[PDB]
Amino acid sequence: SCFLVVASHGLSAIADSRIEG
Amino acid sequence: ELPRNLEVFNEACGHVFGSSFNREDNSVISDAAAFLFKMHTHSLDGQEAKVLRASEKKRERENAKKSRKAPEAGMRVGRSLILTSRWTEYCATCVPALGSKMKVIKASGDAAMIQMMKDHNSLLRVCVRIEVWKARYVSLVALDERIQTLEDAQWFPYLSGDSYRACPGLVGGYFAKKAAAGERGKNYKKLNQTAIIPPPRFLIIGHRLQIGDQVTLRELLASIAWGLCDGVLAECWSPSQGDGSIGVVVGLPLQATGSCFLVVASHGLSAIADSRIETNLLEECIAIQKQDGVIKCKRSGKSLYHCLKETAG
Amino acid sequence: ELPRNLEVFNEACGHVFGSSFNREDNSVISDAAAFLFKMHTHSLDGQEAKVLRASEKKRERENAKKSRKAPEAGMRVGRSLILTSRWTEYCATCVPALGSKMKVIKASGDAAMIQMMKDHNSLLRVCVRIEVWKARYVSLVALDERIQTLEDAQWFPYLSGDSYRACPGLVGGYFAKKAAAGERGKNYKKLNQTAIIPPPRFLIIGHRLQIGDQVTLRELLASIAWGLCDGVLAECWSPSQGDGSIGVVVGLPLQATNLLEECIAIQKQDGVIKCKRSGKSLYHCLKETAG
DNA sequence: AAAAAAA
DNA sequence: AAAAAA
Repeated sequence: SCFLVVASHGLSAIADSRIEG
Repeated sequence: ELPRNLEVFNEACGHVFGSSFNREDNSVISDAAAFLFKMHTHSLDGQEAKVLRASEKKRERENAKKSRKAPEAGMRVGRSLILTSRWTEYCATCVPALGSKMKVIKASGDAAMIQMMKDHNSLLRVCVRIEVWKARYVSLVALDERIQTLEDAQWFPYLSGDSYRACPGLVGGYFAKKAAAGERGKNYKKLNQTAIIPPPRFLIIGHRLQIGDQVTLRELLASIAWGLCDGVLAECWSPSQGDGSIGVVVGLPLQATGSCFLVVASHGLSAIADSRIETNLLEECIAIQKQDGVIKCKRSGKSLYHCLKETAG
Repeated sequence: ELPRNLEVFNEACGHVFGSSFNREDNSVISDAAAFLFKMHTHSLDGQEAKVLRASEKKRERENAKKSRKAPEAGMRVGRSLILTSRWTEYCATCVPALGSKMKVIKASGDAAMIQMMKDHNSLLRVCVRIEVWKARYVSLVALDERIQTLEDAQWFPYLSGDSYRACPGLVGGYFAKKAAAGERGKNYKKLNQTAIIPPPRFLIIGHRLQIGDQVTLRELLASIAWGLCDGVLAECWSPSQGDGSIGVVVGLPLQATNLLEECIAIQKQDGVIKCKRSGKSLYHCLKETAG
């Protein structure tokens, strides 16, 4: 699967939602 | 009652699909729009071959298409769309000949042909908008194998060249990439990847998407975002009494387009490539405008597709 | 007792727009300046064709422009500007012939022709200055599609080649980029994105921007900066009693963890003060403070 | 989140 | 400020 979160509505992009921390 | 664009689309789909065209189903409208876009771009069998500057390998496919028999009446399109016996007449009368250009038609001075070309252009725009919305809708529950990194996701949706020509500001893909890479003129339009597109059942009626509309979660999300957008956007929805399937819209995101976070160096200051970064990302918020007022909602930090997958488990 | 620079512009605007030209509205003055600039650059309908080295498409465009009907008296240019019957005479007598070069005018020795060419050049400079101010004003609330990174933002304003040829030190864009990416010399002028251009309503009368003159926040911000400049510059403006969208200038910036502690120098009525930067561009600040 | 260009 | 001059 893909865990990307593109930047939208002023939010910053995330290369991996799991690695976030 | 309706603008020229929506009236033209309604007339075309009615003429081509008889009573089989359901006006309240998004899937049926998307299929009809796709078929009409193919018809008006001469992508169906039996239409003019695109040979102007085509390479031999492309001329092979174009000649194969031209030689192939055109669709027959009663053919099944998509799931629940059936071609009428009078679709050939509509194709012959309402589709401009291959290579037609507005300048040549204007030079001719025929008002009827000018109106026909205007209707063709408006129909192409409407069909491409419906195509983009359907691409978002499909991406909500089906990852695109092509998109593996943020750079790939930057150019969603990956639609054909005709789509980009019709709606350069809503269509991404190879041609949006090419336009961005190349020289940028005054006419250059950037890819608004999260522009608000009403559902096809609303778009053909002319009803702008707003607060209070009785819509499903998936179709609202396809309207305001796509699969890889942040999950917090789901806050723009609220299930109705008894749950069921259809809920209501409680708000719409702000800054859907035109978000720039640059600060150029001036008066002895230093440039900033991104004000936000300049630092926990999960603390970010989105301004959802509701009926009462704008509220800042903390980002979920998770994709919309994965949120939908988890809530469906 | 205004300078010839402003007198020429005022006379041209009068001759071309009659009483419809309001000298107290920035938008009207910007529209008039744009029309005069496109008239003096031979860009209106029915004017000569730029076919010295035009390519096929450009040749066709110029020939169509020549063939097209020229503007006529009463035409609406913008929102509050109406052409007068004298505009044809002004275009015939004051606009130099296409391709005219000052070398040949000086060689001929005609004093009247030299004066006409000098007035044409001065008018072009004034019109381009007003164009740059209006570009800043527009960018305060709507950024150009070409500006996505700092490299792209370095060349604001993205104006035409004639604009750059008239004001190389103020105009940016493709031709400024080309000049930077080419040879440099004494004649080379560096783009100053924050050079102080007074508002057109002040510029056309020679009034220099100074502390204590009534202005609007957007007016001052466009006069001293543009949209992507740091928001701290908004401290150069202060609303009046009841605001009403009209305030007063309180300072003019100089030089026209630690990164966000950088300060700008503001010259106030007393002396130079250091004001900490805001960290957000004026465009973003205006968007967030709109409500 | 109007119209005119137009692999 | 004068000069130059896709």
